[PDB]
Amino acid sequence: TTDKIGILNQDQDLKEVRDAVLMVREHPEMKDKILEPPIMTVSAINAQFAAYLAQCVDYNTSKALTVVDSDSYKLFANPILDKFKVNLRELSSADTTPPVPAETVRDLGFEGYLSDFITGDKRVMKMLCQTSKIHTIPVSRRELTPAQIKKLITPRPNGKILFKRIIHGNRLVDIKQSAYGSKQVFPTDVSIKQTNFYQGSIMSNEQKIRIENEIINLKNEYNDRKSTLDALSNQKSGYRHELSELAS
Amino acid sequence: SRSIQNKKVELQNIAKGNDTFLMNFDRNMDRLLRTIEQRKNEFETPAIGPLGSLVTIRKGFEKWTRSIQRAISSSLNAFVVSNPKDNRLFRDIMRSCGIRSNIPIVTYCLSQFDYSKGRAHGNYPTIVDALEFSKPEIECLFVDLSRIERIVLIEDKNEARNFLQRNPVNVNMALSLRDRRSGFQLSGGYRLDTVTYQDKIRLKVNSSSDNGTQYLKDLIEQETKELQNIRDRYEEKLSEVRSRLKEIDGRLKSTKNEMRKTNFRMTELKMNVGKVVDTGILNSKINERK
Repeated sequence: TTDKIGILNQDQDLKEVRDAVLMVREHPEMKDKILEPPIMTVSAINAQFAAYLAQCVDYNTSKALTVVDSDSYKLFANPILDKFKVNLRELSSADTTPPVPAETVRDLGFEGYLSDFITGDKRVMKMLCQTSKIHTIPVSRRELTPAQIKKLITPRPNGKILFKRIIHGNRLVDIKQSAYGSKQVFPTDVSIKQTNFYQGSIMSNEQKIRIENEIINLKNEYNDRKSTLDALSNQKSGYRHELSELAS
Repeated sequence: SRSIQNKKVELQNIAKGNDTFLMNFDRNMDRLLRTIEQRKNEFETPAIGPLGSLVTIRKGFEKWTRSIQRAISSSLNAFVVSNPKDNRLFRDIMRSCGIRSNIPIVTYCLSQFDYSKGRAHGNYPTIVDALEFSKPEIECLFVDLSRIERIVLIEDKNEARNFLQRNPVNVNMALSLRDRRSGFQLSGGYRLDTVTYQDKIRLKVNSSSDNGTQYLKDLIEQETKELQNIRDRYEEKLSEVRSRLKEIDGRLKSTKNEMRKTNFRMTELKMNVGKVVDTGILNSKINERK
């Protein structure tokens, strides 16, 4: 079960989502466009990319079942709507064209955008592109400072609004305008923390269920010893038998 | 049990002393905020507070209030910055004695607009009035991005619902939670979204009394009733399977009696195997007759 299991057991509602996926899988039914949580298919190279992707989309949005085409929205989760508590995500249209396809106007060579290090299901890829806009999110692994954010905070010729959301290291900067203020951008900085969701690693390697495995194999050894005791009891039974035939 | 044990006597165990939200966010700022507030207010414009005290529960009415409390706690800390070098220096200063917390930084200016015209006015009080705030513009500068007064807040199944199914014209949203413990946000035509709150005693919500779980009485009594009926049906099923076990043990006793009777009968068998036979006179007499 390389499939993510233990990570999904950390939440009771997410366990209900697990059960929903379970009796979705058990009954083949008619699966026109199958649905799978993005937390499942998304693989991150490191925990840093996992934190990046867990912050790019919402935590509640992360525990949602994607729908690539709005035409079929309720046609999938008809019966299990009331059986257990679930969540879904709606998609209409987005752009998958990445910025900097060529030499363009810069010669820095400072890494790329959020769309480079993501691999997974087509529906999940489209969902994260629609919800997080990985193309417009640039990530540079070296030499990134809010000073560059403020040198770009001046309206770029691409648009007066600079960006919508930037993530870098342990920081997330959101670009916003004052509708009733001075029409001046007021970027908002939020500290982020490492998240094990969206991670390529198989559950949490640090502690996992390893101690439970150790106690399980200890009980297995004890059961084997009890089986040896039962075998010796059977040998004694056969000895009582041959005693019975001697008496006969 | 775990549904309630996290707050069984902890809400009662406050040592009869005020438990400020400064350390309720986490253990370690209460020893450093008194000394770091001046540092925050020094650089750039004076730093706005973390809004923990500015927005608080009023009159202890949190059943309807928690839905908007979660939304405002999604972005609650608002610190003002204007220089990236000053922002990094502020980050270094904040890492003074250890934070272990995520503090949003908000430099959004005050907004000037009227927010009563948008709502519909009804007998049920507006949810925001349940909260207490110092300056309306402080919350309004977040209201503009996502309006929170417009939405209709009701329970799961009641009247004045399905507005999103009805679609909004001259209105925006009518989302609401469904349950007090965990209320999925109302969405007509869209999948509902759950919201999870946090429970803490930051104000003198025990001013009248400090008795053990007055508000939690209904939840714990309902949980005990559920445990009662669950264990009663489980006792019934274990009793019936144990009665079946008693019946099968009784028929085991019957089979053992039958096999022991067979043992007596084979003992009789070789008793009658070892007996004298007196057919010699019969055979000799038959030969004589022949």
